Amino acid sequence: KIADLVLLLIDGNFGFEMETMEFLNIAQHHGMPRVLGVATHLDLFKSQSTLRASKKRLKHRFWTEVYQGAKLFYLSGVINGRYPDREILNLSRFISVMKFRPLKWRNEHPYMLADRFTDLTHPELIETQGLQIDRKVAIYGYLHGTPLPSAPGTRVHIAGVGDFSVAQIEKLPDPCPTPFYQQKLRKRLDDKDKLIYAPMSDVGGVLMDKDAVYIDIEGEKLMTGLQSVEQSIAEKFDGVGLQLFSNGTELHEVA
Amino acid sequence: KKAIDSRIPSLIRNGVQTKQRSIFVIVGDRARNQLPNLHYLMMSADLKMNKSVLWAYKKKLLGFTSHRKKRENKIKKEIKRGTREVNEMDPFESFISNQNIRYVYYKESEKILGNTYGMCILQDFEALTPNLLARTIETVEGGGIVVILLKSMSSLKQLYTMTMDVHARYRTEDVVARFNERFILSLGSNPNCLVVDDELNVLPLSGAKNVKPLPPKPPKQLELQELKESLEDVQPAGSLVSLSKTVNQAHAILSFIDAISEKTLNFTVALTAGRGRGKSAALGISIAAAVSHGYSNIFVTSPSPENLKTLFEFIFKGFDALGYQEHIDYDIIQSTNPDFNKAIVRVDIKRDHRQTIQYIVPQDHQVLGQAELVVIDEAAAIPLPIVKNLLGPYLVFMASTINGYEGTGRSLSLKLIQQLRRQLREISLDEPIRYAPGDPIEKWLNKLLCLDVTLIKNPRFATRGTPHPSQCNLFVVNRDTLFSYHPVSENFLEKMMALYVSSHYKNSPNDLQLMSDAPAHKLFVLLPPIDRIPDPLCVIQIALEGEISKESVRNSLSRGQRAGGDLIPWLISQQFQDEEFASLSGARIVRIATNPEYASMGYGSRAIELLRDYFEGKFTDYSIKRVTLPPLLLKLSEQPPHYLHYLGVSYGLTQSLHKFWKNNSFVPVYLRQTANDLTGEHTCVMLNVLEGRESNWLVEFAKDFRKRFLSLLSYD
RNA sequence: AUGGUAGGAUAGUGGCCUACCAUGGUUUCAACGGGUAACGGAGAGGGAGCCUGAGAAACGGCUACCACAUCCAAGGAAGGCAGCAGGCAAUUACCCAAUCCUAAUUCAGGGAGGUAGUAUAAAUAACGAUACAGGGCCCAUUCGGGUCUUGUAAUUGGAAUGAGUACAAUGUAAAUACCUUAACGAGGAACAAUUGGAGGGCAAGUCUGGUGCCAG
RNA sequence: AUACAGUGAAACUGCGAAGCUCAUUAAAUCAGUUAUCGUUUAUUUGAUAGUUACAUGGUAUAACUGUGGUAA
Repeated sequence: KIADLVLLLIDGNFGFEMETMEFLNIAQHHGMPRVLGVATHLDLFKSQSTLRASKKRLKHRFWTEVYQGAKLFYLSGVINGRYPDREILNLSRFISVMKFRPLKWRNEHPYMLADRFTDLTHPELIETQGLQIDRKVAIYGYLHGTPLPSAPGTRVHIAGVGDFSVAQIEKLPDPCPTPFYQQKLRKRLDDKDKLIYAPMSDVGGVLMDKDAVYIDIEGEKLMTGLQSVEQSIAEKFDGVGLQLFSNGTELHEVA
Repeated sequence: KKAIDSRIPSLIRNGVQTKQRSIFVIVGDRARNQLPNLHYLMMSADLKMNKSVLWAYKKKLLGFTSHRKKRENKIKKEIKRGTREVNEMDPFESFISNQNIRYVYYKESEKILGNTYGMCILQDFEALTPNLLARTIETVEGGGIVVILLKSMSSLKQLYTMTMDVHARYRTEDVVARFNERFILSLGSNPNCLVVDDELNVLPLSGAKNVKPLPPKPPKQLELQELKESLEDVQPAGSLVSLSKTVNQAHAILSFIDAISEKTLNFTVALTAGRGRGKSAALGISIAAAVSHGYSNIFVTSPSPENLKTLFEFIFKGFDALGYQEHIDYDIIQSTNPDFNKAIVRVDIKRDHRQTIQYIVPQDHQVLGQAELVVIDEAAAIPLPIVKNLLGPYLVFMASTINGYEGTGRSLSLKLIQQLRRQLREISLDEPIRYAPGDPIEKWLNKLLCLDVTLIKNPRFATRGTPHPSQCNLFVVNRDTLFSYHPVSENFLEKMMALYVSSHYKNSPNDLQLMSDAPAHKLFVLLPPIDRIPDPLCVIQIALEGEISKESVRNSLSRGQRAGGDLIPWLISQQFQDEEFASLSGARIVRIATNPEYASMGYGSRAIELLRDYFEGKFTDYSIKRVTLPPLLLKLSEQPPHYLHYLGVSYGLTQSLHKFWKNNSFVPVYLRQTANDLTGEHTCVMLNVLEGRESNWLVEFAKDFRKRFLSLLSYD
């Protein structure tokens, strides 16, 4: 009900499955979006003749569900967890040039996909009442469809949850500023401008879940020595006294 | 997937929530690879933070270059050679790839003063200087992160020795680098400082050992939003006050508007604040208010027009708030002089009636007869006689910086206020615009650099009365102890710093390096009679200068960098070309500071007299352990004096100082022809010969200087 | 412009150009000019200029000018992409073997070149045996007339082989494809081609109008 | 291999670098043929120069060693 574009993975060796066409019927029944078929596991074929025949049967059947002449991609195998570059490059141009038809359902209501999830309930309330207590939650993301009214109290549904009312609404600057927008604040896209923003996913090497963050990665003796230090430097200062004069008493703390 | 120590995510999240900055110290060869992660953690905490990154380095970049096509040209080369995959690009490269990083040298720290950066990364620990610290840390925003990269092995060894025992200080094979050792110990005292390794393990020596995550969410903003809402209908006040970021400067802008409304030409408005508190925004907004009010001839004066760029920018923002449009309502005129770098000089405004804003050199006060308003920015840098001439029968706005750039001593501002006591209106801005008030790092930066130190009147002196000149005896100060960061030594250290700053005209942050690390400098304190931390009454900073420094110089040239210079021997050489004087061992009194309140009773003279006897021999190992602390002060008899031939002074020629040195048996040898631009005074070098040493050469120099002086009365 | 004398330049002839001299040259036997199914010569961002070499006013390089536009610490640097290929979307992968060539050359290379990638003939079936029943078909507006081995919506038997499943060799620069060729491969032969048309008939079913049991 | 002698990065020498897109033009394009005693011509091929020396100089530097500037 929300996917503007869909990439449909079909096991070429095995063929179509229930979970595929059911989405097509659900997509057919809630507003057909742009539908792109990608065929995989084709390297499993041992003969070229059966591969071509299998490709022909699959592409024609994909033309029954989706408009005849629909674009269907074919992927052979996976190397280093990566598909062949060119077929992966070929689909780049298609997705870039796709224009999307106006859908009645999507163009009349506001919707937005949760980029990240955060619970704002005070930890003290979680303890004095217990975990059972209802939780204050903040959900972030980009708005789609018709504009969302600025005044709070708007009624909104969350799939698999129930109906809630918007307690508070505020706009934040863009986490993933598009190139024409970022530089604003026939020419190819500059590779600096290309950006990736994924809060929940691990981008680079850092993954964040709940409030704990996870990352992947003579001097060595000294570092273990520093790490094993117990007393704080401020505490060590307390013990230190200084002689103001050569024969004067050690003065510890100024009154 | 390792779980990072929970202390680091809590500190970054806390500081963002309270709008406080944070310091991180990363130790390790792979230290650079953690900056991407630490930089990513920023936006996750809060997205609104500034994404621009400041990074300072001395000469070379850690493992890369700051030009793009070379990186792309190289990355193409590894891919084609096959060493790297076609699309492989590490996180450290990714951090540099997409973020806006400003590459800056340590020497050119002046350029970064105005701009605002979310994060500052400091490459080199050894080359750190107070100006490079005060300047860079001030450019970080509230919730920002400061990082210092202690990658050097010698720094790594230095950290080990202090942590194992604070008493022992690691020392390599003449620079002692005590301040850098202070920087380490002080970093521990900061509550919002975490020192970490390349594996993101929080080393325990940090002060931020118990930083706990604060609960989810200021009164300052409430007092500001209400004020803006109340004044929205009242133009031009509403639009101009809307630009205010803070409560105090909004009051200052309102106070300026009141002065503009009063129309009294004998009125004086003095704006005093620290650097980064938004004086220029207040002054620029106030100027825009005068244009809308109806003032025609508006003047602006400063030591150079280049410093006024930030002011004129904020005037135009005020003009935008007031509905003025460029090329229709006003025109901007830029300088044709190459020295001013196309700095804006004049703004002509045509709405209602012809109004003009124009820059003037401070010396050109004769044009001010027609001035309705002059705005004097950075009056601390202008000579006192000149600013007196600038105080004409017209409205005057003054912005003077306390502890900004070179600025001036606090007492000099106080002397200016006493003179004004012409109606005087005083405005003070205390609360910063860039971060939360009372940020630990500013509190921390102040104690390390002692910028915010203030002189205090001592009640016990009043009860006992002022000590007679004869009673006190001079004490030598041990630098290692004074520079150990003990609370007693720090509080003792502050007291000299107060006397250091208050007395004389100009004081740069880098001076605290010069007293600390350089060996030739020795500190003398004129303490009261011993009968509590002793309170200094006069402080003399002297530099050994002559043949004795030559051994140090030769070592410096062996290193490949000449360190410092011998001022007086060089001047006397270029002037008289006397080979003997260079060979002669002598001492230069770099500075002699006395309490302004107790001036004229003779503290300065006796300390010189006691100093003169000490080096004359009339009064006839304290080094810290090198990988329990020795006494803080050493008596004159306890330390042998070095053999000296003369005592020298260098100071701006003034009648009060010249009389003071004339009474102390000092003889003039030279006077600079060109006036120091900031003071307008002529530098003079005066010498005094000690008993038991030849005095013929001074007499010959004195004869020449008079004949030089006599003919040069006319020229300059 | 036609020509002579002399000179300048070319690799050289020559108004090709230069100084003087004569007023000439083509043409109603079609000069000159116009149209055309005369695809039946030019440049590499735009003009000007230079440089190399046997051969280029060079799809090479250099100078100034006119515009485009990139990076930057704003002090400078550099580009010819002002391109190419597409739509109103995969032009890729393998080679110098085969025909040829450039070179300090047998051997190096050539996106010259080559290799591969993405309307025409067949099959869906053929041959028997048995059992059980008397109706099957043709003509005719009309009434009726004409003719004889038939129907199965019944049971059953042994043979044949193609698409597929595929071991090989051959083929080739190698490889795909082609040709040839072991084993397996059918009764719902479910190993389950369609498209269009003409008629039916059925309910404790529904509706509408009537001269009941009717009609639509 | 007691001058080096196999192979050989780099550098100095030698040789060769000579499809597309727009416009359009009547024997001024092009085709056939003549002449160059009016010319240039790498290369191929055949001929062709009797008119300190038991071997001269850096009047020479690259590659190379090392010191640096620059955002580049």
